Amino acid sequence: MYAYIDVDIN
Amino acid sequence: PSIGLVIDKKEKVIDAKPLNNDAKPILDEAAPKDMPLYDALSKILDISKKNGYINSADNIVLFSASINSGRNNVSESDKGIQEIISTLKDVAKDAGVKFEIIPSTEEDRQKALDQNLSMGRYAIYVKAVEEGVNLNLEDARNLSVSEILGKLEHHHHHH
Repeated sequence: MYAYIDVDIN
Repeated sequence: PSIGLVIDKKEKVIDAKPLNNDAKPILDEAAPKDMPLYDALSKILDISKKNGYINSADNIVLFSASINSGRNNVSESDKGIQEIISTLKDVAKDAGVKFEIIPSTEEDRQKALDQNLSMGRYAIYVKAVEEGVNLNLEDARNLSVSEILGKLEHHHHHH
């Protein structure tokens, strides 16, 4: 585990 | 689509979490698990425009990234998050989408999941709520990224 990328579309 | 891509020290997505139910069909077709950050993130964008969640004429994609310390060394994650940021925007250029990148904190990460939001949606929710833009968690569940950003543009009052 290193990074969390939370992506928001719409 | 609200997605969380959990990557490891080799930038590949070990597991993808849907923070919102509309992300599940996207992740299905994307299959970002065992996929490097560049292709994985590109899939999330690609699949969302194909499913009609965003249109290419106006697509602001929000990216928030937090380094949850599974790697640190001593001063790694400082420049490491920059390798993340540069990839987030590079994939946005790949897809031909507009972007807003708000780097998250680990504290912010656990607040996001507690609010039932992705860190992206939450990062800008917490911005807007400070700006004097009245957001409810239900409004954050429902309103689009372009709606939230547009409100910051016309009503900016805080740092």
